Amino acid sequence: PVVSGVASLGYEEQEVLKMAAAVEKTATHPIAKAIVNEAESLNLKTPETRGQLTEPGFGTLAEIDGRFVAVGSLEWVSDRFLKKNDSSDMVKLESLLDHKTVVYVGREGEGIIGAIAIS
Repeated sequence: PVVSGVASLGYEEQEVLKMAAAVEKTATHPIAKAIVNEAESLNLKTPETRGQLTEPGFGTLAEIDGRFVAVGSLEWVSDRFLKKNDSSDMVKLESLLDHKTVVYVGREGEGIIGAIAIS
């Protein structure tokens, strides 16, 4: 179980991974470990977090530098924040992923900002 790809919209790939690994820091599940290991393997410094919410089978949320960030399934990440992504952004993101699990990444005030493909 390893990261196979990082999809983003306006963000740098590294920024999406850094945020996702910050949220996934202490999750024990092999997928979360892989996101963390990839940020580690690439020598990425993850931002600090105090506090997190984990919803088993859905995802994990934590505040990163003053904004909440959620990592998990598409619907649960999308539902976490009032800001929703344009329909064209969803097509673009899904078109890239369509070309193995996908973990989505979202941020309050922005909606979905990226996704991590796992193999």
